[PDB]
Amino acid sequence: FVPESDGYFHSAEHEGSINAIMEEYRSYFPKWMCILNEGFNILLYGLGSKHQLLQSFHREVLHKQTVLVVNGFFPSLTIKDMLDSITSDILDAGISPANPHEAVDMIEEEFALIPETHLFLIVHNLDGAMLRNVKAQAILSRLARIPNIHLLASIDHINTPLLWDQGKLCSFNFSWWDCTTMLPYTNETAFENSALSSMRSVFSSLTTNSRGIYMLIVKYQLKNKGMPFRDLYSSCREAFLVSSDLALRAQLTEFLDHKLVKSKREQLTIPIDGALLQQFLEEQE
Amino acid sequence: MDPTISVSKGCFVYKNGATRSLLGKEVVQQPFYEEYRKAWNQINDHIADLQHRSYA
Amino acid sequence: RNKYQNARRVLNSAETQNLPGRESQLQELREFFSNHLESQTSGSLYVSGQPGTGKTACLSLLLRDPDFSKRLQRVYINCTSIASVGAVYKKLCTELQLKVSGRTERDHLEAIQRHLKTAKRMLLLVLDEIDQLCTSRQEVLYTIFEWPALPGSRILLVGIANSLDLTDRALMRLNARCELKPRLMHFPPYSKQQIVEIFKSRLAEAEVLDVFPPVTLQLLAAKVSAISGDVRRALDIGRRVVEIAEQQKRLKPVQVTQVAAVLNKVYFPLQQKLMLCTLVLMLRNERNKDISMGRLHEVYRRVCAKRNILALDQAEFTGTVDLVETRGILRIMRKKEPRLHKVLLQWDEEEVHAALSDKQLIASILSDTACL
Amino acid sequence: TPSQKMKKIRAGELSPSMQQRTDLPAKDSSKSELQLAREQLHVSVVPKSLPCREREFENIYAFLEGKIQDQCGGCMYVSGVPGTGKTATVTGVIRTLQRMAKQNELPAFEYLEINGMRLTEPRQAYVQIYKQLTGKTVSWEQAHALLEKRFTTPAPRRVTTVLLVDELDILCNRRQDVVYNLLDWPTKSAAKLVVVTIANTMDLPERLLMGKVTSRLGLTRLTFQPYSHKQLQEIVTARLGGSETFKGEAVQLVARKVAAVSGDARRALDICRRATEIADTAAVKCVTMLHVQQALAEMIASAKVQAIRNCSRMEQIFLQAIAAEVTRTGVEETTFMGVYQQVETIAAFMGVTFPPPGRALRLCSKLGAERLIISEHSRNDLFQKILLNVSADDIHYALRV
DNA sequence: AAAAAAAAAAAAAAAAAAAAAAAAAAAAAAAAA
DNA sequence: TTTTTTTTTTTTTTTTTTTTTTTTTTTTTTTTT
Ligand SMILES: Nc1ncnc2c1ncn2[C@@H]1O[C@H](COP(=O)(O)OP(=O)(O)OP(=O)(O)O)[C@@H](O)[C@H]1O
Ligand SMILES: Nc1ncnc2c1ncn2[C@@H]1O[C@H](COP(=O)(O)OP(=O)(O)OP(=O)(O)O)[C@@H](O)[C@H]1O
Ligand SMILES: [Mg+2]
Ligand SMILES: [Mg+2]
Repeated sequence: FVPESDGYFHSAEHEGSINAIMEEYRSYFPKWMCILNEGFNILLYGLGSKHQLLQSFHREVLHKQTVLVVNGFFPSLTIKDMLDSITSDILDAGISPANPHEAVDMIEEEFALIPETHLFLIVHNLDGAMLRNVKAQAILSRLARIPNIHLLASIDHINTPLLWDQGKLCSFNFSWWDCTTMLPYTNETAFENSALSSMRSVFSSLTTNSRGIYMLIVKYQLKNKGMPFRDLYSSCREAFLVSSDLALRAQLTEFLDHKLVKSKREQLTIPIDGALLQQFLEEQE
Repeated sequence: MDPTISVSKGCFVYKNGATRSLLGKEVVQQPFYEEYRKAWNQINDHIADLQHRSYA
Repeated sequence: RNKYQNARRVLNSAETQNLPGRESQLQELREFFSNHLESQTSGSLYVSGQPGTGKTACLSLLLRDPDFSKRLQRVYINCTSIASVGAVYKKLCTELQLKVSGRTERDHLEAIQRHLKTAKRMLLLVLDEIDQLCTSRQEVLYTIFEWPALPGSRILLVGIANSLDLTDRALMRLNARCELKPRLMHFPPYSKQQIVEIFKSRLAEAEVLDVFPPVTLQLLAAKVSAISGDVRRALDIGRRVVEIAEQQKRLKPVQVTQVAAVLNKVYFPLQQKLMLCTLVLMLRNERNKDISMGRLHEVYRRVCAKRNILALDQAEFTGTVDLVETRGILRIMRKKEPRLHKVLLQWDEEEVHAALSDKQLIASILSDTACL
Repeated sequence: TPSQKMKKIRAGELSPSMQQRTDLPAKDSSKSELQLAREQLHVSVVPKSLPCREREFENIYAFLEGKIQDQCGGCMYVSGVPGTGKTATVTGVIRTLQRMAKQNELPAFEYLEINGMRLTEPRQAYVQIYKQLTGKTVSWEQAHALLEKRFTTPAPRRVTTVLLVDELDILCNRRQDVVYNLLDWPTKSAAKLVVVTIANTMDLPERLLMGKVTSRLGLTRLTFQPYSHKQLQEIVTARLGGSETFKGEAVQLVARKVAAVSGDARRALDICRRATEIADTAAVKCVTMLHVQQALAEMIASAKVQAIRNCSRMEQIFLQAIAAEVTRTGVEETTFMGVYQQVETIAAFMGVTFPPPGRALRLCSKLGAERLIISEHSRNDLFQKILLNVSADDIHYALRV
């Protein structure tokens, strides 16, 4: 691949094809066991989702082994979870220490005492949302250096070796494999890291006084095409909509709770264009 | 979907007899594995001996 | 003894057996529990509403209903009475008489997960005030709301809360799968006629209906449904009416004037006057609302110099500003030094001028622009 | 072993008594009239019938008598600035109801009290309530579980329990679980709990309490307004009684100068005691108005003129230079370098020499320790920021006149 | 291209969560009889 | 062999440190002139 630098300076048959692709990639599994036996690690870097390929490798080959499957695309994953998992559930040694490199030192000292006890770990999306810092990659490369622990991992981002220096890349004794399936990213992109109807459904649950307050806000916003706090308080006090100022601050905090009006510095700007506010103002009549 | 696509956890332990030589016997007793083991151990011991004689 | 005390007894703002305002909601929950008992499928449910709308009353009524006592096993958990967010599992084992190896939360979690797979009876798990289980990562709430997706589990769980969009803000990832999405149910706040029917039911419960004419019930219910709409405020004002009528008259029915005075009730030192007058003057004659304590005290000293009043020093002025902040008129942003505290007025100037009731003084302060 | 002592302390078996005097205390026959007026004017000697708080007494007594006789339980919130007789009125209502319960004119009740400022954590509230039913000191989880079993499970014959919560805003935290548990237990039918909560801020339930907690707190409120000068005069005149150790205008002067500042009753009762101790030294049997003016000058102090008058020469030159630099550049926060330039100007005008900057930092540290100015650490010399904590007219009054 | 608002980001204070330490309690080993 | 004492390990409770939330202030970007 050669990217041209000047652009920076000027700035059916598909299913059977994927089935044949997956059978071709399932042919590579005894070669992967022979490669993992000699001390290398497996890294896959194709285009499509390599989740199902690694899961079928775990089911069809590593069925009786100690396998820690780590979902790197999980947005609430931490290194504390993986290290607590290795020290507690596999090795029965309780909670790992709060220093994670000390926990990896403990894991090396404990796996030195048990030869012919191999921990496999399968990390879908090694460049995941909580493994893109340098410390987590240092911990994973220190884990991959142990002769008992073997590693399979997926790579999806385009800037992945920007955080692997040559020490991490010699610890990660990788065998790079082009496992390019064409499967879409359903399981990887579903999580938390990746309207006027909502405004009407929130306005359905309002009471009468809050309805009058938001009516005053939208009427002033559409008359003058944000609004101040003092004129709003005088408008709510002239219509007997409120008892004090702090009840207006409570109702405006309730409005900001539901993302209906936006406070600024107190400026009150409704973050939806004027035309849909005009349709909403004509909706009540 | 899958058993390992849980919304709560991120890690899944499949411990089978873990406490506090990956291949079978049918591949190791093949002669190319023994020959590769002997040749690689010879080359690695020679490279280690050369590095020792360099660093001593 | 008399009838005002009997109304004061029977309004009571406490747990009741008959729920006249909640008749479609109880039937909807009954249809939910019946459709998940007869099909023997699991399900999540999230009820939400304003504080005082009758959610806990509906679910506490259905958890004593004998038609569901035989088919399913009911467990109620209030999430404010738990010592920690990760401790709820232990409490659930305590609510299920489970036998755990114990002494770690993961053991209680695996005991619950072993119980939910081979249970002899369907479980109904109600978690009240579930917003206390929200944390940074929310491992506990996502573990609890995933037990419908457990293999072979028959747990069905209800979560009661206040915000309408808790499962859309703090439980977004459950929207990734259509199975794990909790069915929403909003309890609307009470209207006027529902509060009138609640009052008439509670007054006919002890035959004290003669004490309240219908017009005070309609006026009070219209006011409560206009402001807040919850029945706790309705029963509180309906009890304060009879507890002012009993102390005032000591059989005369409660007229519209007394409930009007109660609804207008529900819905000064000299140096504090000179502090508030100086703050009103400095907010009028300057567009900068960043007023410190020393900058306010330096103008206050000139103001009391012009009135021939011995002004306080800084040490007593700070306590004066705090004693006015206790009324809610001000707000003090605290800093490292007491000279640098920031006084922010939170009342309108008409409200300050009305609360002082000293027009001949504040008319003289605002005419004294030269001491600024 | 002292572990038996701690085992009996946590179980409440040995009472926490205190050491006693080797001398018997004095008799009331050997005291003078001024000593008796000084003993009656102590703030700790609370009277049986409080003046000026009769309507609040009627309000709290009507609420508590109704909640006890109806056997229901509920909640009240009284509030007001400190010194306005909140806790004294509430505990007087409790003592009157206990006197009526000892004479079979009322159903019996158990009265518990906690203070939010005598706890280190709000969760320790659970340790204190359970220490007032049984007397055992347990962990807060076990105490909360036992209180929950007591108030949720119905058991005849349960008696009404009146729970007083002083300083409610110290029990409020980010989660608000202690205050929600204390305001949710009366809402259950099996608990005969009446919670009366006392605090200072009037808008506390809407300011920092959540919607369910202010929903359970209720609308039956009471506000203890500050005392006017007639009310402070009536308080102090009722404290003195039938004596003539105070003048009729001295009490009025204390009342007018205290009711204009805070409205506190502790302030008037302490200023009158200081006036009594001043009159005891001047060998007069009465407390005239001059002793009251001397006590009002001493207790309502303003000693930032005498501090600048008692500074040294270079410190007063430094105080002139900070004000001159504030006048020159306009801004209030001035660095040390411009202040030292103005120091050189003022010292060359006065004809005296000044210390080097290393000792001018010592003068600045001395003035900043006394809080006449606000200064930083002296590690960043010549660039540390100086605020003038005293007003600029106070220096020009203290040094000219 | 500058003046002025405005949203994003950093600093800092404050409260909670987690780790660590210390004490209480229960189980085990060794002496008393 | 059975009972009582002293050691050891586990579990609970309290303290301290680290992280997280929340408020404030700055600060670089965007709109208007
Ligand atoms: N439909 C009704 N009819 C009569 N009384 C009712 C009704 N709904 C609620 N109540 C009264 O309101 C109280 C129960 O309110 P509930 O606790 O259900 O509100 P909530 O929404 O749970 O409040 P929060 O959200 O603050 O917990 C009981 O005292 C009950 O007597
Ligand atoms: N009306 C009164 N008559 C006589 N003495 C009074 C009166 N009001 C207050 N005092 C005296 O002033 C003191 C006020 O103490 P109290 O505990 O009542 O104040 P408080 O309002 O509870 O203060 P805080 O809010 O700070 O706790 C009491 O010790 C009492 O002796
Ligand atoms: Mg409830
Ligand atoms: Mg008090």
